[PDB]
Amino acid sequence: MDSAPFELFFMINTSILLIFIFIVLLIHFEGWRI
Amino acid sequence: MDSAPFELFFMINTSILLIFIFIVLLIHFEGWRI
Repeated sequence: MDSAPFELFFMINTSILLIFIFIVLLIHFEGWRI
Repeated sequence: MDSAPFELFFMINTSILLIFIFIVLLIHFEGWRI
C-alpha cells in the first residue's frame, strides 16, 4: 500500500491517452486510410 | 514483482471497457442525449 497515489498517475495518463487513441483510431479505420 | 501477470489483467479489461466507454460516450455527446 505504498503506491496508492502513484497508481492513479497511470489511471489518468492512460485515460487521456486511450481516449484520443481509440477515438482517433476509429476514424482512421472509418475510412481515413485512402 | 509478484503481480506481473496479474497487472495485465487490468491492462486488458480496462482496455476493452475504456474503448466501448469512450467510443460510445462520443456519440452520446455527439447528439444522442435528446
